[PDB]
Amino acid sequence: MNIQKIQKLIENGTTLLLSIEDCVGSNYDLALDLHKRNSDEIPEDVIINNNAKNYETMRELIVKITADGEGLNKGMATVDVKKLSEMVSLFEQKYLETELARHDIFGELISRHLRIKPKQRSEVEIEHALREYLDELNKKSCINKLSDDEFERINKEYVATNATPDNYVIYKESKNSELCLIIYDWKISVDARTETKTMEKYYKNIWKSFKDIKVNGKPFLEDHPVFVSIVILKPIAGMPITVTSSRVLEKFEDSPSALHGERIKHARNAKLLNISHVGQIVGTTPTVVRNYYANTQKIKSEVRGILGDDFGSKDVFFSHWTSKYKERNPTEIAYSEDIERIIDSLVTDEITKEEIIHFLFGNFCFHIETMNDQHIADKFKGYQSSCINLKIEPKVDLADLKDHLIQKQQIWESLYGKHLEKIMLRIREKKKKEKEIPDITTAFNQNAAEYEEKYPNCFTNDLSETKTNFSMTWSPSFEKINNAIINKFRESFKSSSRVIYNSPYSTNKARDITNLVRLCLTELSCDTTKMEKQELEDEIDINTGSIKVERTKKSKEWNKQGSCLTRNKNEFCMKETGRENKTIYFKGLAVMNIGMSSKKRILKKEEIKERISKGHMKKLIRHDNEDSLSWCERIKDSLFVLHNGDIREEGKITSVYNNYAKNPECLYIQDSVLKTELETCKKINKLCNDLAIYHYSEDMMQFSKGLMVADRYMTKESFKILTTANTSMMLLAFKGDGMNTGGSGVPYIALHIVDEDMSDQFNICYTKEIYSYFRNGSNYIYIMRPQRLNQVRLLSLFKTPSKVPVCFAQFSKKANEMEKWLKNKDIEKVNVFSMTMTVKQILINIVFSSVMIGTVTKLSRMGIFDFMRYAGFLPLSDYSNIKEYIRDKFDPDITNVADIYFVNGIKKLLFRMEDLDIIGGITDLNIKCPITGSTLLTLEDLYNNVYLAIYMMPKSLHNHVHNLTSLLNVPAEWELKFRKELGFNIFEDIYPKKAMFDDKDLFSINGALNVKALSDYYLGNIENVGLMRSEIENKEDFLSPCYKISTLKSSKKCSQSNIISTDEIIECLQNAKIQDIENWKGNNLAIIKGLIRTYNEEKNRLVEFFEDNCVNSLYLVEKLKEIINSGSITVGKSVTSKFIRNNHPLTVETYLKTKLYYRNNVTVLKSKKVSEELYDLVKQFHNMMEIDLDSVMNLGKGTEGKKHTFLQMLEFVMSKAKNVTGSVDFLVSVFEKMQRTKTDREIYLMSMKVKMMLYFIEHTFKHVAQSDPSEAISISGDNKIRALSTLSLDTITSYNDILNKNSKKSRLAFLSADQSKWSASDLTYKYVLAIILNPILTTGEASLMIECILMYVKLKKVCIPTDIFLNLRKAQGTFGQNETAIGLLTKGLTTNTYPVSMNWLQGNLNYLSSVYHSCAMKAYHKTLECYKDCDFQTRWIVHSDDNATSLIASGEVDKMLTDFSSSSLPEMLFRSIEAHFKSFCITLNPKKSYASSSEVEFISERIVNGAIIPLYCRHLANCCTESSHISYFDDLMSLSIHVTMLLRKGCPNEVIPFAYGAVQVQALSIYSMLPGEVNDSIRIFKKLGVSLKSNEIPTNMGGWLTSPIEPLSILGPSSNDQIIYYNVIRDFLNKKSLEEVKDSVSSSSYLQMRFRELKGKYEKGTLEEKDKKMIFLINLFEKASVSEDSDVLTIGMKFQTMLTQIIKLPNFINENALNKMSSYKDFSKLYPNLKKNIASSLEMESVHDIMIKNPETILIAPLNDRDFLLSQLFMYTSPSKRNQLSNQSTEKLALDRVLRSKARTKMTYEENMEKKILEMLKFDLDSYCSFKTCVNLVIKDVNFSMLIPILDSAYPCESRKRDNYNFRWFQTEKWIPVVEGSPGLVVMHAVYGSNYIENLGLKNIPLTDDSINVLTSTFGTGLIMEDVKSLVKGKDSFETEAFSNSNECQRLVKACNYMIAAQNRLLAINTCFTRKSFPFYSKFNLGRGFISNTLALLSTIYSKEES
RNA sequence: AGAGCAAUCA
RNA sequence: GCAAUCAGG
RNA sequence: ACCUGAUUGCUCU
Repeated sequence: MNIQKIQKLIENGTTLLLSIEDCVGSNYDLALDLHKRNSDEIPEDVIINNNAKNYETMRELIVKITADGEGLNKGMATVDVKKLSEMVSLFEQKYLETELARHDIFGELISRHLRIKPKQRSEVEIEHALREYLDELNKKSCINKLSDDEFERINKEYVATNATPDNYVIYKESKNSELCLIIYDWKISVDARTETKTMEKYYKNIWKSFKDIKVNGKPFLEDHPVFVSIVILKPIAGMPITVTSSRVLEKFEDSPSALHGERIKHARNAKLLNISHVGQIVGTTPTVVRNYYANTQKIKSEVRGILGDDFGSKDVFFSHWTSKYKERNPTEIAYSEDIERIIDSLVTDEITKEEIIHFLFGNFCFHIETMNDQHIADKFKGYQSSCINLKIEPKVDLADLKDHLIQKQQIWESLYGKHLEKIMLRIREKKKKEKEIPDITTAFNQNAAEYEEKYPNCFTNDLSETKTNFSMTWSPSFEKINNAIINKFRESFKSSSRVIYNSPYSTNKARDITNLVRLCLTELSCDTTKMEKQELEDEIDINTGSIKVERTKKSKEWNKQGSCLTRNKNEFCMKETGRENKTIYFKGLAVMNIGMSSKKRILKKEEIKERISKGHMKKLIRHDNEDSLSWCERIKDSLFVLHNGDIREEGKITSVYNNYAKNPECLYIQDSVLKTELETCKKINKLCNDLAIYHYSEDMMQFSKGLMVADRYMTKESFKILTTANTSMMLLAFKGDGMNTGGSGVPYIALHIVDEDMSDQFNICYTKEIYSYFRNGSNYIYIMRPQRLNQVRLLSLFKTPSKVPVCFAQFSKKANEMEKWLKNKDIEKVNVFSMTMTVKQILINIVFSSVMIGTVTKLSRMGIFDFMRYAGFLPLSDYSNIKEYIRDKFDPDITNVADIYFVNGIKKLLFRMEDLDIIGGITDLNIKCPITGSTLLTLEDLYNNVYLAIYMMPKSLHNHVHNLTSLLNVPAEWELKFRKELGFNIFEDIYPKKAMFDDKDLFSINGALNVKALSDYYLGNIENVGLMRSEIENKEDFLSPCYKISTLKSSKKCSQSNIISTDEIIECLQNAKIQDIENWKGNNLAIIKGLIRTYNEEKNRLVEFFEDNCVNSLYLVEKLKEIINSGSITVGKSVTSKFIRNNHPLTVETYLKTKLYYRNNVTVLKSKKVSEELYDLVKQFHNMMEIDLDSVMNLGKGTEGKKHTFLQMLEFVMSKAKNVTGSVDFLVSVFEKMQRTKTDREIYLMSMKVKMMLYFIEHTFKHVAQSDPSEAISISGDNKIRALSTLSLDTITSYNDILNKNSKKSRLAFLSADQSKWSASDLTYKYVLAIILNPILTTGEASLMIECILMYVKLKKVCIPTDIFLNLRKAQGTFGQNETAIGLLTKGLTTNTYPVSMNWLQGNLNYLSSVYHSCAMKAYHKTLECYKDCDFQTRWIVHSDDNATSLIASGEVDKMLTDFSSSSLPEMLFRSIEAHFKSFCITLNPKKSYASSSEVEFISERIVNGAIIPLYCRHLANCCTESSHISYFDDLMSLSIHVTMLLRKGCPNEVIPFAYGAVQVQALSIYSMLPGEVNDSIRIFKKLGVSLKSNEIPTNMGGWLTSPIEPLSILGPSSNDQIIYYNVIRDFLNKKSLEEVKDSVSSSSYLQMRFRELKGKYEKGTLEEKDKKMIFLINLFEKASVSEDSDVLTIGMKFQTMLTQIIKLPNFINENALNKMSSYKDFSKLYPNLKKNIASSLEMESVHDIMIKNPETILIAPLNDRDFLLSQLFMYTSPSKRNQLSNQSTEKLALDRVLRSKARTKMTYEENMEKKILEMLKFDLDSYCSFKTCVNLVIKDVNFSMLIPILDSAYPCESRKRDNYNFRWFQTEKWIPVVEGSPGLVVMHAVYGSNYIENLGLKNIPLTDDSINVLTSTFGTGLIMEDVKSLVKGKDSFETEAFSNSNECQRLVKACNYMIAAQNRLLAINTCFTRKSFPFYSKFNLGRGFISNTLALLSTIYSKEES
């Protein structure tokens, strides 16, 4: 309903009553006129009487509404609005009855004068028309007479359609003529769009009904005529009437029936009507009928004006509009005139300007059959005014437009031959320009020569000049058995100077380092005799997260033991040592380069410029260095000898990996079916144990963890001594750089006690990094180089125990000879001394690969492994990159050796492939790249190894300044290339259309081809335009409030522009008081320092700044002089990005504003939050410029309160953006994406206005993508990718096998394509050209769409970030005085922003670009099918930047390859796609795109002949590298999702226990320390004596991943909790299986009996240990709600789990980001500074009173604006609500968490866990409701209760189940019993991507909701008084939550929801009126406790079948 | 010495 | 790595 | 002003 409509019907009552009285008079005059000539009864009499009674009905209705609405306009509250709405409804259905009656009156009037008069009928339908025509054909004798046998199968094959005609007639010309029928319709309208719509609807459903129906092998319509005749009279002037009649025969667009002239000409020569106007009609008075018809339209204007169009002929779907810019049109009413130059660019000689305009602005008549009404009127008015604005005479009517455009598509169709000869010409031109490289070695040499030209003298033969070999990390094996290692090293270093300084391969720094270590070991370090113990570190809880060891001087006592001053039992400083010792120590620090002498820094910075600039300091090696190859082979052999020297047998990593792989049969339920493969996994585990893979990576973790924690509050004159769990490893971790800045890091010295047995091999191993070594006793002491790691690199070293052992497992499975030797030999006989040379060499290479992949830390490995990502394109047909990719995109950045092994392995594979289900390796005999590994079993193994070594790498290893400068060099170069190519100037604006976008090469489209292709694509894709618009505005939340959209609500970054105003700078300088130099703090001091620094740098800029922004500039200049001459200020020199780091942001903003004034305005973007900025925009819309507490609460009560729409917010954005503000809205910030690559990609922060506009841009094409079957960006998760590529390859292979039966010739090809620069090289004005062709839109939001893209492209400029901008300005000021493309787009780096023009911002346009890529391939299809010689069929799969295009050819194949200048069909496919895309401004990359005959690579996971190469290695890498870092249970949950996906995508026999181990090590090592140390959970449970055994501890309680692999494959990552809960229910309720358990539970008063038995056992004291498990886990389930941190109101949360997170550590929340957040500013403003960090008690009391008064803002997602913006204010109330904001992300949070785990978080982690478990061991009363809902949740799971019996009773093998054994057991017994117990399939082998079958979130989401309601009620009542157990009769909500928390509130409301099923419709009024607490916190959740669902598991496609 | 190759962190 | 003070050059 | 030594504080403005 609409109150605006209810008011608009009131004031029109006078004219409505006059029109109704005139209607009554005209109807009575018509009745008298008919009755005086026909005294008998007529068919018009009944409808005339119905018209009369409905007319007096609406007369009484409008009288009553006019009487009632007198008080509504004065605002009286006693107006019956619902009664007025009901009367409006009665008015409207009475008017609908009169409209139908008037149509029937027209039909009965015209039906007398027909040449074929139809019989009078009331209800008519095409169905009965067709049945009666068929039986009349069967009965009557005619030429086209049907037979009796032919009668039945027409109706059998017939498909019914739903439409409502007006009449139908069957007519005979003569006795021996043909029987035919004519469909009659009677519609009345002024413009012929009704005629066109009705006639095309009738044509289309008759054609769809009779398309497949054939008579005697002929079409049905050829012999049997069906006629459609539609008659319209125009109700203006002299009442002209016309008939449009046509015969349906074929498709309408290919029929002669398309033209209106042929309709009226076919109406002629048969004389259907004898009538030109109704005054000719016999028996009717002309003036009476004309007055009555105009009289009806003079209420048809009014009723349709007020009530809109609620006609509903076929439910119409009520296409709404977008009103404010609705009246405007894309040309001459937008901000700039651009469509005219678009048209002038589009016009050619063959196709003219007026034709281009007509087609472009009127291609809606082609989709005219299924639009709603008045959309036609809006779009045609827009077309008419667009033609008027473009100075072309518009076509007057839709009929003439249709005849025009039919002739125009006839001339349009002869363009694809021109495009075909164009692409043939371009193919033959590109054939003669490419250069054939002779050999792969010469391609490598050419790439090396080009790299040497780019970087001079980089390659060197001096192998000693390279970087470090075995990373910055060494863990040698050791032989002896915390401080003991340290005194061992002290007794080692007390010996004399027999040290031997080492040459790098074949030295004052070495002497200096050896002296420093011998000083720090002899005269500095002492032992652990002191008993003060370690100091525990707390937080500060002001900025919660900053852990402090406190400045209270009890921590900084520094101690003593003689002369050492140790803290924390390992750190010691120097303060009272000798002066010679201090000089030696400082020379050690100078060689270490910790602490820069500024003299040396300035001297080096001047010297490098003087040395280099008169003629990049990279030192390189070549790819063909056989000396390096021999050195690396020695490196390998020495590493294998070194790794076997460990004798340790117990450890920490050894414990978890031995638990998960020593006996992995406990991960199954059928252990006895596979024996040798479990033995193979045990053999791999034993090889890792004996080779100390687990032990070595344990020292890797201890290394990294102690090295991170080794940066603390110490100064430069101290050092920590670090020890791992090794018996002889030690680091000297000195004073660092960061821990919070991401700088260089912590320098250290490594020392080792490798003995004489491994001394020489160790010297071959670490020769590049050994500085000195000397002999002590029977041992050798080795000292390594000074070494640094960044914090991300230390995290990379911390992920080593998840990285290295799974590398060994997967690589040793994929090594053929190693795997078959492991099957040959036995587990008790596998040893290091028992291989042959080949298998031993395989083991050396595989340990090298495991170590060298788990310890990547340099970008060279990124480079070679990206090269190997695109080095697998060789073995399939036309690759075109076996030489070209190596020549162009291979990066030779080999900065050391140990990557020359990878280069040699790939070069050996390259040379073997050059020497010449798909199995590669038995006949190719190729070589694996990382693990050499000959006799390759399957190409799947090679891609799994290579892609795992790619994806298992860390993310952000890039240096920030270099990465950002390269990532800003990319778009500046790619825009300057266009600007210098098409000849525009830097200073001048875009000049958008220069008409050089007409089929040229670099930046151009074809134009006319594009518009024809887009019209064809919309014709072939957009069906049911009205329904598509309806689901667009429904599903994409367009009419929903803007915060309801996840893309606009989710906490991302937007980077709005935010600078301080120059006026504020002026008065901040003016009110400065020089007498208050010591009183300035914060903002004024910041502005003063910025002005001082800018005066120190550039005086004239401030001179002109104050001249142009102030009148008395001399006062400001002399004030600047007085404030520099004061001497109380702290000036600064050039301190680069640290000047950004250690200062207020206000200083650098005023410094940049006063530095960058060149007659312009400069702005700096600050990265704000998306939700906070949307809150700001809601404030700006609703006119709260400043927040008022009463103004928000005074308006917005309930769902009837004030709201907004996304469209209204969008037009408010354009209203605020069209003003002249310098256009700071379209400013994009470039940031570094963490792309796991050497060549980095980038992420973008576009402003919130741009995000809203671009969300509209993108998501109005989301449903266009959804209706496209050949497109894969509208994907249902990641499953639709593989599924729809599977449909492509399966359908194409079936098509080829069909075409190979009885044909002359047929051929097949495929292309996997990656476009070169999908964003930078693409034209964007094709989007402007293509939005106008949308039939979904109308002019009024389409003009908004064009103006969006136009402003977004013309006024777009990217902005340099401030730190790298000032680095570039530093380079300008002191080194360069010249610059690259950034310094040419910018006027010599005097602006912080540079313009990019049509590089559309990558990743933000994902649906539009993919939709238009699919349109381009449809253009390719209709271009290539214009080949008259041959016939081609294609099926394409499209992603943003990615493509998979297939092709099938038949005909004169060899001749067509001769015309296409290709050796084969894949070659012609590659070249034709390249030329065709190059005509679409789509640059196909010739390197990373290969055309095959059997392989498809769409985005990944190549499928061959319909068999997907599984590629589980991406999940295997995601299981070890990426974790969430939020909690331990959260990390285990997130990694178990990837474990389940890994199992579902297929994994071999030996790698999944290692994957279980890897996710366990990642979660435990990060959060809750893995056993053998403190903060363990198994140790804490054993200490507290809980009855649970070690392998069923719940994961939220700190337990391990204990789920079996079958439920972890079928159920999901909650299967561990469900399995342990099912086990304890089966244990307590003493039964045997799940069916018996649920049968015992299904009878009531049984759980009551067991709970009373448990109560009696607890009373007596006879608590047996089975029941102790029961009390503990139901207390865990029942008190998992509150726990710690339940203040989060997370609805729609992840992890599909049962329990909660229990304990979550507080994230670091600085005050700087809080005070930067504007919503926190508004919070601190509306509630003052007493709540910013006794009156604060009353402040929070008021905030909780208005919590409890409106808890809808905090319970569920916001409804109105009184539920959202004040929710954003309330989001900072109390701690653990502020702990959900962090700009920390993944990389720097793990160091915070490992620092938090062993700290006081005041208690600590183990104290909190101990007190929590001690509280859960109690029997808090009335837990029966919790026990009942827990047992109900376990029992009700249908998928679990179907999986468990068929897993317990699964037959093992045979009978077409498990006839194979090669890794198909986790195919068959994982899914085939489950996927035949759940809806059936015919599959045996496949790959699996499942649904959301286990949607177990129906309990944990109300667990979170009941937690937040319980805890906000707890804050409220604990604030309102202390000692709350039962209240003192407060208000009703307080009494109800008292009832709630007197018992277990969560479990009582779960029981309450278990009986009741009320479920009110959530109107925010009635739900509050029924009852407050229990239904408002149960049924507001949009659901209740209900059942789960099971599906068919979605088996995508069949893998290769073995039987 | 180390991280990187935009002349940058120490 | 920074911040300021106190000295020396 | 610019560099070394002695003090305490920041260890994510």
